[PDB]
Amino acid sequence: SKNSVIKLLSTAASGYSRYISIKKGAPLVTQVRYDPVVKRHVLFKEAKKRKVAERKPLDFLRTA
Amino acid sequence: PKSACSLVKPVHHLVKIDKSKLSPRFPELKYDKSDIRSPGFKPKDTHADRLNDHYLNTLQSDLLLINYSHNAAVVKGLKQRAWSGDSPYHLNRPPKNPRGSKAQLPDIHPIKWSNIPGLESVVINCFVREARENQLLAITAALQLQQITGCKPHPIFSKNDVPTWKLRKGHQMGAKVELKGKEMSQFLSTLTEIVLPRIREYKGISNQSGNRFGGISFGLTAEDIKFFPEIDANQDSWPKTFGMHININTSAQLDYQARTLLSGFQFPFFGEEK
Amino acid sequence: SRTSMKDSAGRRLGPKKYEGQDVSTGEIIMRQRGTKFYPGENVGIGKDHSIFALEPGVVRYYLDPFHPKRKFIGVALRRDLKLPSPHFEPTVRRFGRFELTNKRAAYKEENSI
Amino acid sequence: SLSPLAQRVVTQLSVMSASRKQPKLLKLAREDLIKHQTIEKCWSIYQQQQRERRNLQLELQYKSIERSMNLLQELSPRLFEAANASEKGKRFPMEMKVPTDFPPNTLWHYNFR
Amino acid sequence: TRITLPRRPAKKIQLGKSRPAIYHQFNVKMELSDGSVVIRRSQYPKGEIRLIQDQRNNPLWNPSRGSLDRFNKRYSSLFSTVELSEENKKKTQ
Amino acid sequence: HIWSDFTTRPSSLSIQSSKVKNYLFQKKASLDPPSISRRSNRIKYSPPEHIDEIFRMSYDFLEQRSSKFYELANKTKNPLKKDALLIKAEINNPEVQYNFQFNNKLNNVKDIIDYDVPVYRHLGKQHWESYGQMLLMQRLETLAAIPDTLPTLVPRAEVNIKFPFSTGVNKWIEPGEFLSSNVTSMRPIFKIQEYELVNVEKQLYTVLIVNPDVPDLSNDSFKTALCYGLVNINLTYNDNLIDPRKFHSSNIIADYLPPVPEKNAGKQRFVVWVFRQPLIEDKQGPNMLEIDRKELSRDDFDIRQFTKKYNLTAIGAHIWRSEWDAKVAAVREKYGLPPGRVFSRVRR
RNA sequence: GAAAGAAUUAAAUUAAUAUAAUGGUAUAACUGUGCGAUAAUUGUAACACAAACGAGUGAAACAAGUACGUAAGUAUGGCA
RNA sequence: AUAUAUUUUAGUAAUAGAUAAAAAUAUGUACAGUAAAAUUGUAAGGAAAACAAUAAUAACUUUCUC
Ligand SMILES: [Mg+2]
Ligand SMILES: [Mg+2]
Ligand SMILES: [Mg+2]
Ligand SMILES: [Mg+2]
Ligand SMILES: [Mg+2]
Ligand SMILES: [Mg+2]
Repeated sequence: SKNSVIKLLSTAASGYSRYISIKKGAPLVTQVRYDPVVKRHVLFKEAKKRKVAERKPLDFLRTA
Repeated sequence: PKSACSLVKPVHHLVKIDKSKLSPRFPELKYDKSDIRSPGFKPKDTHADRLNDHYLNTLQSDLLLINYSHNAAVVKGLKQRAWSGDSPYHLNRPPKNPRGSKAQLPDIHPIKWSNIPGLESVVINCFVREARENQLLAITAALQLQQITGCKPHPIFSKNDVPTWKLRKGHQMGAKVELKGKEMSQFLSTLTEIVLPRIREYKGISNQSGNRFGGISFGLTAEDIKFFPEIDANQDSWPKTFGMHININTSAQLDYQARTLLSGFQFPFFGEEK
Repeated sequence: SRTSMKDSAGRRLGPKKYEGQDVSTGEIIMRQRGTKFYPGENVGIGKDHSIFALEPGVVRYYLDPFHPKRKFIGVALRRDLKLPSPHFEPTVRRFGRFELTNKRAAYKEENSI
Repeated sequence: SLSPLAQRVVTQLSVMSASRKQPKLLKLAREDLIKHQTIEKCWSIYQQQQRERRNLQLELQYKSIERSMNLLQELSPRLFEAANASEKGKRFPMEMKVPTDFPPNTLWHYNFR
Repeated sequence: TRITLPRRPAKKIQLGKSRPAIYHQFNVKMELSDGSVVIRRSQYPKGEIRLIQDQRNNPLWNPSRGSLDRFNKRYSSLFSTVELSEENKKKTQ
Repeated sequence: HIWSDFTTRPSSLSIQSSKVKNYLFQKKASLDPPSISRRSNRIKYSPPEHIDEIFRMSYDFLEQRSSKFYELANKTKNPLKKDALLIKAEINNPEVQYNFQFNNKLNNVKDIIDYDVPVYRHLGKQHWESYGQMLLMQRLETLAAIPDTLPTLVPRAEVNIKFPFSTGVNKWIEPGEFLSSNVTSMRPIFKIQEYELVNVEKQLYTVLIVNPDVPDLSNDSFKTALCYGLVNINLTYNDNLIDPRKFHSSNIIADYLPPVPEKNAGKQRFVVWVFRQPLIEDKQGPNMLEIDRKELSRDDFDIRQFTKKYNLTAIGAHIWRSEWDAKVAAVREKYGLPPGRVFSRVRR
C-alpha cells in the first residue's frame, strides 16, 4: 500500500467530515473547506493518528 | 479549470493600457531603476570612462575612414527563400530554409557615421570542471570573477548530462559575468596593460578567432589569472585559481572590423586572417 | 503465435450541431480533441474543449479577422445576423427574463435577498 | 561542523553576498529630490548634445570623404583605385596607446626602430 | 562523494525591494613600468601599486621603442664574437 | 536669468512658499528642508553631499536653454506651436516641477497650478495619461460601455463625477463603481478638465448620462435611456466644475432622472459621455445649438444618431453602475416614478 | 541626422506539455514570477452529447461559502 | 596610552531580478516572456561538458540636433 485513505474531521464540532487520500508518510493534512452544518469554511484535521516521514525543520535562524 | 482555451478578446480603443500602473501592489517597482526613489537605484555615471573617451576622440573617426568603401551598397544575408508558385501545393507552404545555413543570416550594411563599430559587451565565462566533484570550487571561481571585474557574477549550472565526463545535470559549476559600459572598459584596459603582457609567450588573439558577425574571443589559463591586481596583490588568499573564456561582443557588422576595433584598444593579433 | 488484437472504440468527435441549426442553452455544438474550433460569440467551451451554446439561437461557423488562422463556432441570437458581428456596433444581447405580473410571486421575489 | 576549507569558502561567499553589509535606503526630502532630478535631467541633456555634436562631426567627415572620392574617380582612375582598397587586416599601431590618467617620465620618444 | 555546502532557506527579496550590489571599492593608483600613473577602482585595500612587467615595457606592445642569467652570473670573471671564433673549428661534424 | 523674471511670465511658475524657494536657491547646504516639519527629524536628516553647486550649474544650464527657447517662442505666430515652445522652455524649471508634483491637480488652486499656463496643462495631461486615463479606458472596455453606447473613445478631457447633493459625503467616483440608490438619488457634478489647446470663449460642450441596460420586453433585449442631458456648457481650464451654479435651465435638454434598477433586471451601467461642440468660423462669441426636444426621447435614445445629428465629438467619459437595493422604491416614490417591476431570478 | 521607446512584420508549436499515441497549444494550454494554497469546496443541476439497460461525458443556471485580481472577472483539480 | 564596567557588533551562507527553458511545489489566481535545432567561435574542451553571437525597420511617439 503506497497511498492510504484518511478521515478529515471538521474543527467546528458539527460531526461533518470529509475523506481524502495521501501517501503513507505524508505530512499532517489539514485543509479549510465548507462545513454545511455550520454553513461556513472551517478547518479540517485528521481524526486518527499516524506516523510521518520526519523532515528536518529548516532553520531560518543562522545556526553555529 | 473549465477549459484550457486561450483566446485574447479584441478591444474598442487605441489607448495602450499599462496593467502594472493600474494596480497598487508594487509601488517601489513602478519607479524606473534609474530613478532615485527606487530601491534598485545605482549611481551609473560615477566617473569619466577612459577607454570610451579615447574611442570617441581618436579611434572612431579613424575607423570610419578605414571602413569607407565608395558607393558600397547593402549585402543581403542568407534568408528563407519563398517557393515559386509553379504548383498548387506551394500555396500555404512554409518557405525554404536558407541556402547553406539552417538559420537566417543578417544583412551586412556599409559603415557610415551612424553604424561605426564599437565595444558592446564583454562576457567572462568560467566553467570549472573539477566542480563536478566539489561545489565549493564554483564559489571560489565566482569570487575570483567578482574580484577581477567589480561586478556581480551569475552562477553557471550543468545544463547537460554525460557519462564519459563525470557530469550530472543541474549542478553549480563556475560562474559568468556580463560587463557593460564603464566596468567592461576598465576590465579591457586592465587586460591590455597589466595581465596580457605578463603572459610570457603570447603572440596575440588569433585572427581565425571570432563569430561571423562582430564577436571575438579568447581565454586565460589559471596561470594567467594570478596577474590581475586584486589576485596579484595577495598570492596567499588564492591558493586555487581557475581559467576563463572572454567573449568580446562588438557593434561590428563583420569580424575583421571588430578585430580592427580591438587593435585600436591595444589588443595584439597574430594568426593568418580568413 | 502472438497477435495484436486490441484497440479502443471510436470517440464520437464530429460536429454535433450544424450551420443554421436552432440551439438551446447547454447544447453541445462540437466534440473535439483540442480547439480545432474556437468558442465564438454566445458560446462556451468545456474541459474536453466541447463547444456548447450559452444562449438560445442559431449555430454559425465562421472566421474572424481579429483571429486569423482560427475557425470559430458561435450562436447568433437570430437568423438575420451575420455572426462574425460588426466590431464597433453594439452587442446583440438577450434579456432572457420575464417580469412577475403575478402579484404574490413579485412580492416573494422582493422579499428574497 | 565545518572544515577550515569550508569556513574559507563561506567567507569568500560572504564577500560577494549582500547579507548584513548594505546600508539604509537613500531617502530624500521633496526639495532635495527635485534638485536631484534637475541635476540628472540637465546632465542627460548635456550628454545628448555631446553625442549629437560628435555624430554631426562624423557625418560631416563622411560627406567630405564622399566628396573627395567622387573627385578622385573623375580625375585620376588609378589614384581612386589605390584609395578604394579593402583594408580588411588593417591594424592600429601599437604606439597609439590609450591615454593614461597621468603622463610617463619620458613624455615623447624622438628615436625609434 | 560530492563535496558541497548545503543550502539554508533562502531569504525572500520582495519585488521592488531588490537592491543593486554596490561593492566596496577604493580608488587605486597603478604606476606602470614607466612613471605613467593610472587610477582604477579596485576591491582590494591598497591605495598605491607600482608594476614591474606591463605593456609599457613589453616588446610586443612597443616594437619601435633565468638559467642564462644564472650562467652569466657565475661565469662573470672569465667574461666567456672573439670567444666563438676561438672555439669553433668546423672540420669535425 | 529668464526664470527669475516675472514681467511677462505668469506668477504660477514660481513657488509660492518662500522657505522652500530659499532652500532650493542657497550658496551652501546650511538650511534644513521645509518638507520635514519636525525638529528631531530635521536634525536626523542629512542631504547628499555636493548637491548645491551642481544643482546651481544645472539650473543655469536649463535656464539658459529656456531663455533660448523663449527667443523662438515670441517670434512664432501660430498658437499650437507657440504653446509647444512655451512648454519646452518651462517644463524643466525646478519650481514648476515642485508646484505640479507636490500639490493637488484635481482641485488645483490657481496660484500654485494654473491650467491656463501651457506647461502646467501639459504636465496635467501627462499625469492623466500615466494612470487615470488608462484606468478609465479599461473600465469602458471591460464593462462594454464603448461599443454598446458609442463606438470608440479618444480620451482628451479628464472627466470626474461627484454626488454631493444626495448624502453629504465628499467623494470623486472611481470609474466602474457600484453606487447605492441613496448615493445617486440626486444629480451628479462633473469636472471636465481639458488638456488640449482650445478656444475657451467659443468652445461649448454637451454632457450625456446614458443607461444602455434597461430591459425592453417587446424586443427581448435592452434599450438605452438618457438619464441626464446637458448642452451648451462653457468650460475654462481652471473654472470647470459643472454645477447647478453654472448651467441654466435652458441648458438642460433632459433633467436628471435617478438610477432605479429593477429587482433581478441586473447591473445597470451609467456611462456619462462628454462631447465638445462643432466650432463655426466667421462668428464672434459662443455658437449655440437648438435641440428638437420632441424628437429626442428618454425611454429610448440612439446616442450615436444624436451625435451624428448635432456633429459632436466625444472627448471624455466616466462610468458608474447601479443595481437593485431596498431604497430604489423610496427613490421612485420621491421622484414620483411608478412602483417598479420585479423580474424572475432565473434568466430562462 | 541621431538616441530611446512603443512595437509591427517574417519565422516558429520541430523545444515544452507529470506519463503512451493522436489531436490542440506562442492569443500560448509552454515557461518565469507575486499572492496563495483556495474551487483537489457544499445543496439543487436543466439541456445536450453518447447511449439496450447498468453506466459514461460536456454543462448554462439557482443558492451557501472561499482564494486570487485595481477591475473585468477567473477557479466545482490537472490542455484533452 | 592603558585598566575596569556597561553595552554594541562578529553566528560571517549564495536569490538583489516580477528572475523567464540548469535543477526544485504537478491543483487556484494575477502579471509577464519565448523555445529548439543548426551554424561561427572561445582556457583545459576533443563528435559529445559551458558562454557568446546568428531575420527585417517602412510608418508612429518622445528626446537631442543641422
Ligand atoms: Mg480510436
Ligand atoms: Mg504533439
Ligand atoms: Mg444521439
Ligand atoms: Mg442512458
Ligand atoms: Mg493547467
Ligand atoms: Mg499537464
